[PDB]
Amino acid sequence: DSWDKDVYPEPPRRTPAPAPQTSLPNPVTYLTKIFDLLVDRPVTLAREFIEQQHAKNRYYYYHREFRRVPDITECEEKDILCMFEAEMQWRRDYKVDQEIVNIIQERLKACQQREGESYRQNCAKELEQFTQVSKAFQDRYSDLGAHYSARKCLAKQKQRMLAERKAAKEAAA
Amino acid sequence: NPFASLTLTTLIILTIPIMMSNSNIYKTNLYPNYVKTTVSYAFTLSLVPLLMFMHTGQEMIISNWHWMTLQTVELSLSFKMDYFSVMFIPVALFVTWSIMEFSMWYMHSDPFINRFFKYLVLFLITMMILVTANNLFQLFIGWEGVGIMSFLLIGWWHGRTDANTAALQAILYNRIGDIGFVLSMAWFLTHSNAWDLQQIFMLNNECPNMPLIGLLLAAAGKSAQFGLHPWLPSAMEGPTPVSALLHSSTMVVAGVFLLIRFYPLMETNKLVQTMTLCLGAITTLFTALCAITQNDIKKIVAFSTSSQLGLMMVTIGINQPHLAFLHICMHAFFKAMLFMCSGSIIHSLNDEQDIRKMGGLYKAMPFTTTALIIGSLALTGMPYLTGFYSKDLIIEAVNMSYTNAWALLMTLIATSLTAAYSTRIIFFAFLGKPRFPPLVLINENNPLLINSIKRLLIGSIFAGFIISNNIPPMTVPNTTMPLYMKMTALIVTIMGFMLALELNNTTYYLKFKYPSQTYKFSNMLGYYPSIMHRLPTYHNLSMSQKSASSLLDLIWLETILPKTTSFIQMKMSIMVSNQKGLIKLYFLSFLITIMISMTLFNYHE
Amino acid sequence: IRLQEDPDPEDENLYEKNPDSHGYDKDPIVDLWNMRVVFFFGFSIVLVLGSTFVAYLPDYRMQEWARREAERLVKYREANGLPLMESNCFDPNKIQLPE
Amino acid sequence: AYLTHQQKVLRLYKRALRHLESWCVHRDKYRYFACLMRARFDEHKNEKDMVKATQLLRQAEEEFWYGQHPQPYIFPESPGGTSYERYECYKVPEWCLDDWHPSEKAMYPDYFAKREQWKRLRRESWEREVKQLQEETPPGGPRTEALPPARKEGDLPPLWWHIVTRPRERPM
Amino acid sequence: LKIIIPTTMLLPMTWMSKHNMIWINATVHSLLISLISLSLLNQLGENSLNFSLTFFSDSLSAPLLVLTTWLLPLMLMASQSHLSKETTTRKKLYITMLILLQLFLIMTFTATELILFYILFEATLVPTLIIITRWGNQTERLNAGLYFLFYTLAGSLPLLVALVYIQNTTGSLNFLIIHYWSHPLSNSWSNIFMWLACIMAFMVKMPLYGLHLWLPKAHVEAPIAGSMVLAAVLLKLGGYGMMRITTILNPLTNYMAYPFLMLSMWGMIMTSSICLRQTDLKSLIAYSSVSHMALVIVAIMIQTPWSFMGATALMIAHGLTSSMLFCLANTNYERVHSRTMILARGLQTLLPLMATWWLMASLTNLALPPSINLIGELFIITASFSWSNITIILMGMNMMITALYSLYMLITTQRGKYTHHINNIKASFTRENALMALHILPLLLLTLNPKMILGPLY
Amino acid sequence: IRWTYARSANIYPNFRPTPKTSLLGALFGIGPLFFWYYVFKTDRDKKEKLIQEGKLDQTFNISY
Amino acid sequence: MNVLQIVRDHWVHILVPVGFVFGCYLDRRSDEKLTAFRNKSLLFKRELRPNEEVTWK
Ligand SMILES: CCCCCCCCCCCCCCCCCC(=O)OC[C@H](COP(=O)(O)OCCN)OC(=O)CCCCCCCCCCCCCCCCC
Repeated sequence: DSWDKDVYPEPPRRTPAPAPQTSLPNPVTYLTKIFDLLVDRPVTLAREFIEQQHAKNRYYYYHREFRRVPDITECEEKDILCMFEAEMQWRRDYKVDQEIVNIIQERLKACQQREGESYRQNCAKELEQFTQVSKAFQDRYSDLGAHYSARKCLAKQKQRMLAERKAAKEAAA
Repeated sequence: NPFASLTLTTLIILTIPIMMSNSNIYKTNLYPNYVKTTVSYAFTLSLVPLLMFMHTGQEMIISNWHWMTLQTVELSLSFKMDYFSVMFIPVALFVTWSIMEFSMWYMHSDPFINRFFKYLVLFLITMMILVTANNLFQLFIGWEGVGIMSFLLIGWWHGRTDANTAALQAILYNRIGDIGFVLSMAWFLTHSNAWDLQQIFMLNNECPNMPLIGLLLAAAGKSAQFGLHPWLPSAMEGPTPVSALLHSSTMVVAGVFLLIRFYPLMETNKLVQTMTLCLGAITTLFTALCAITQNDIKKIVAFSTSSQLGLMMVTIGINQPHLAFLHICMHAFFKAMLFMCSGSIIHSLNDEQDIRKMGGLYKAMPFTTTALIIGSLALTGMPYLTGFYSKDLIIEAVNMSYTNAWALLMTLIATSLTAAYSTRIIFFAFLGKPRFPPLVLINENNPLLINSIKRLLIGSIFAGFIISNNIPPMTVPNTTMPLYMKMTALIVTIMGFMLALELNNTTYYLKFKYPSQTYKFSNMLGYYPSIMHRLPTYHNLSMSQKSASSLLDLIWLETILPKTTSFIQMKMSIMVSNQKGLIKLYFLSFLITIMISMTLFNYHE
Repeated sequence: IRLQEDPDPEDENLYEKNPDSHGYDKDPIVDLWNMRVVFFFGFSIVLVLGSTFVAYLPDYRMQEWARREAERLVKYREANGLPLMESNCFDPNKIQLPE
Repeated sequence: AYLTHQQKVLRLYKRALRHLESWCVHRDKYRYFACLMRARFDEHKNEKDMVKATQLLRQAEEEFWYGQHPQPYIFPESPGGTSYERYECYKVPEWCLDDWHPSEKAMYPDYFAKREQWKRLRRESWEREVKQLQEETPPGGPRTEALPPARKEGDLPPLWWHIVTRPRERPM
Repeated sequence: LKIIIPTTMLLPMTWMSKHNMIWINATVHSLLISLISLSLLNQLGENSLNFSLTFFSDSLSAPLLVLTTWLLPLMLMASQSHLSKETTTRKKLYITMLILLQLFLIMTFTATELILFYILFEATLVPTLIIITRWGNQTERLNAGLYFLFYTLAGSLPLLVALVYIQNTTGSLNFLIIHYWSHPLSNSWSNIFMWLACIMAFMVKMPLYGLHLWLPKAHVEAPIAGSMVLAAVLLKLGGYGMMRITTILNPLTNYMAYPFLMLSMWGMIMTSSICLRQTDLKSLIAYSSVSHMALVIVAIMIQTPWSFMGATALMIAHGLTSSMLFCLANTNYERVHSRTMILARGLQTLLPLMATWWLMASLTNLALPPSINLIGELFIITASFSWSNITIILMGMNMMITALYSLYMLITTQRGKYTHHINNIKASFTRENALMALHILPLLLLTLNPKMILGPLY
Repeated sequence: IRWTYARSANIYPNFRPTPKTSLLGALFGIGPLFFWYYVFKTDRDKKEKLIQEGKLDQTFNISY
Repeated sequence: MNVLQIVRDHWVHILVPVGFVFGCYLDRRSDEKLTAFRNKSLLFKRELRPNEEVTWK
């Protein structure tokens, strides 16, 4: 369809066959058929009129690709020139990572309702994906404050590396 | 597929009368009838989602329009189609449509009848997006729109200052409740990192101490439980249809509706349930206790509403969410009748609303007589009626469970009192002798009343079955129990009928009545409104002037920094300018300046 | 006399000259024009056309840009099995580890 | 100005049996204890001694405060009733009428024409009634809030406009 | 840059125009300049909109300028109640001060230099005391000017010494340069006073509990035009400053914030409680402004992403409503010629539409959802709760009082029974009703898509 | 008018810095401010103490 | 209607609209002085098309 069913995956849907054992007429069958043959058709004709009109002329848009630039790490100290570009990429990555956790949340949002009463089991993998996404996001941009920056994120990144390397060194012995 | 479109229309088609009202095209007269048809057509539209539900059971989420892409947070307009939502809608539309019929009967001389009907619809929208709200922000949208409209609605006649006093009191108690609501939002956004209800359930907060008590406090606000109870009985000050619709069947139960909507998360914490049993218990005892000896025709039934609310949230207390929702539909059915019936006899009895001057209306107004008796019998739990299928099933459930010790005895004792004031209201208002003023203007032959009462009347008689059987089994059925407490749901109401009847008959026995101390306790609403509305309000607001305004801002804060420095320059600027003008004193000073410069401090050295 | 002073003039309510006054000035025709001009140059353009000016604003902080080049980035990772977002934003091999 | 010994018992009786009605509820019960209230009231009619009479006031009121209904009964139209100042939402003062637009007063021409005549009566009788007032005020203003009546013919009773043009109790 | 020249260009506009066209000509061009200003929320992503060497804009400034450029028409028709009897030259000079005021606020928000910001920041004072003292109504308006200006300079002047000190140390104070060339603030005792000097200047133009005596002493006695502009944008000048100056005051901010945010926290309950016991109607909005303004003091102090968004959202929303309640103050005050709350009562039975504006004003100030007041206040609560869990019991208890005094003014003035002896209130002109409409509609119809209002961190 | 002056402006002209006003001013002034200082600082250091070795759980606490 | 009068009355509203067009000119006049990195940013190094000559102005 319009989206992709791998980044917005949808589990296959199973719907049982209508098997009314009772003899009295099923009302719900009646409401859908009048609904379909009185409202669903006219809006479809309006839509198909729209689609053919939208197919009369075809203007397009495209994707804005940004090539990779050196980050604030290899950026020279006090060098404003490459600092601006380095900061620009860091914040653009922040927007990208912000959407990544949004995608997982939306995947997590759809999973729970779709699984309904059995939401504890067929969404455990979704919960695991959200857990590591959230955990790694806290290792990434988090707690820097209102005036977050690439340097501040690099500062936190260095802080983790010094702590984890020192802890691994003493624990290994 | 149809489910998404039909339920959404039930919300959209409910708002056109508001926009047409703003267009001013309505030439009065037709507008109240126009409003009724929209609500009635909204009800009929709201059926076909419900009949869909029992057929299969599909429940959807209709998040449609994105509002905030707030970093990881994804605020969007989200409505959750679920059993609580899609079933409460026709019940809510049924009661509000029938009373919309009733409003024209009562208020026919009101010059602002169009504004009244517009207010009724605007509340309906604010409640509609509350019951079907998937994200917590939409819940607050409903939570606050409903409270604001109460202030407008029961403060309809600005007029008497007591109406505004009830308006200020009602909003203030509601204001206390949502403090926990904001606390829950902060906890959920910080810890659970979401505001939509279903995500919070997914993330499985197995120890949600702070969010749950805040939610419990929020329910304590709108449901008028202890601490925040007296706003319900005082809310009768507005028009009876307001009191018959807002805080008898719809608004006050919305507070209970919060906890049930959070039930998948609530039951994880055992501790949070102990105050729910605690709160609901004492509320049932207290509210019923006041209703026993009250006199205002609406005070008795308004206390019965709060007593009912304490009863139903006790159920969700002991792991009975769906049974609480079962009570949400039955209670909205017959309690509206009891308030609407009282509103009918008020209008006929030259707007008199004290049972001491009712009586003898059993034969004068038979239609209202039949409605109240069977309405009260449902309220007392007449077996195989609307009330019994919920109330007595609840009593059969709560007494047989792991719960607090005495906490099962209010719902036992309060049920006895629940039947007790039902007999008193029947005995004083309808039975007995006609103590009303000599000039009789009573009349109930208007078809608008007869159809309005009759619409829920077959509901209050036949609904109980038509919700009990069709809904899927969602609670464990109580099958094996002792005989005594299985029948005690029916026995307890019997002495509630019996002892109250004898006590009511004591008024017939010709002998003076001594004012009992316990009777004095019940007449003043158990002393809570007298004290809590006098001492805490006076002390805090007296501090607002003696200590806050006068002492600090007007005196202390303005004398420490600004006026001190103003006086410091003022205190000795005098002789800075005040000089005698003698050349002797000026030049003698020049001497000292010379010596201090080169000898004493010695800038050279 | 204490002080020669004009008495405080009364509030000349704008309706008494012209009952169709607009509370904008004394002159009637300017009052009519004052209502027309502020209502038109206000409510009409800045309130309605101003609304769709910023309601239909192009992509604000490239929000659509961020969403649509997020599915491609996430799709790359789990296909090869490595996590859909690392725990280290800047690359860790080239960063100089002090001592 | 004065609640003398006469009215105090008269007011005391009024609040006494009204509370009793709030107590007995039933008419037959109320009537028995009402006549007892009446009979016990005048059993000591001949009490020339005022000190005992004032004493008899003391056992009238303190147990009335004990014996008053904790939920006292009040009719809707009287202080504390359910309908006190209920219709103030509709009572708009008469002076708002002249502000009506020419279209609004052409809406009801006869009333406005009669209203103008009513305004006339106030205008050329005000100076007469204030002058009538002044010549009949005691020195140092009035010693009682009661207003004097119309002394001679023609002139309206002094200070009459608002008490006459008061909005109706049931305006709508 | 395209906003400033037409804004200056209105200076010859009003000063030359015909005797009766000065207000018509000024009203339209103030309405037309909202066009070019409305193209300032038109914004790129995280990078700020820098269109000149000396002028720049971002998602924090963008809501501010469109507020001020929109605001001036509001004070224009607001002043058309009591300036009619004045002479032409005085009438023309009133527009001169308002237009001169626009030229300043429109330029402080665009300033890309700390000193240039500060020069124009305190430059806005000179147009003000002309408004408050020359065109004021009561007697103590003279004391109003001294209280307002001396409070401002006593904090602003040490900031000037601080700014030049930063100029000498790091080299420049361009808002971008300090951001990119950031340096952590050491815990040295000298840095404490430099931090205090940098913040105190914006605190005084941010009514803090104790540094707020000029709030009731300026707004109440100021003219109607000066009242809203001083309460809607002028209080926000510090708000823009603190959001910018905090970029160079870390990590000293977190440890030093306790004396300040807490004083705002406790006073914001106190100041709201002041409104519960008041006798002057205009004092309600002044004190209510203090409590609402002090709310964002906490938000900026936490320096939390959510707090900054909530601060900006409440900043504009409070300015719009606080101005509105000042218009409703004016209409009632003009009709009754008094500022006493309890004098004019039962006004709804006489002015039903004016009651609706009173209803919407007090209810928006009540900050219900989804109004911008609520979303700004809610974001502050969540940020404050993350900082500390006890914060809810305090700032929540403000919302307790916030609903009270908001309805208290509505009940005692509009609701109830009218006082009989007032025979002055006429039907409301189309001016004030349109003035109220031009205040209420932008707030409501901004609620559908408020992401222009959250700020740069959005 | 007399009531307005008495409750708005006259308080300082007839104010006297008697000892009682000082205790009332101090108790209702810096009193609660320092009381909340004890409460807020204690939690802040307690919370900071707990996180610095990781007892407090922030598995999903990202929206700070 | 006496064009000279109608201009003596309504010519006032000229120098605010031209003030707007005055501003955008010096807005545009300020840009070309500020340009010193036309197509020099590493993130946008689009090759200069033969037909065109300037990346942006
Ligand atoms: C682009 C150039 C703009 C400037 C030149 C063009 C101006 C006119 C623009 C079109 C106006 C259409 C409506 C015209 C109505 C004219 C009514 C009239 O003549 O009113 C005159 C009158 C003042 O008195 P007097 O002139 O003596 O006439 C009456 C004598 N008994 O009564 C009055 O009220 C005087 C008029 C009041 C003000 C009317 C509006 C003037 C401004 C209009 C343009 C505003 C926008 C400009 C920028 C547009 C592009 C962005």
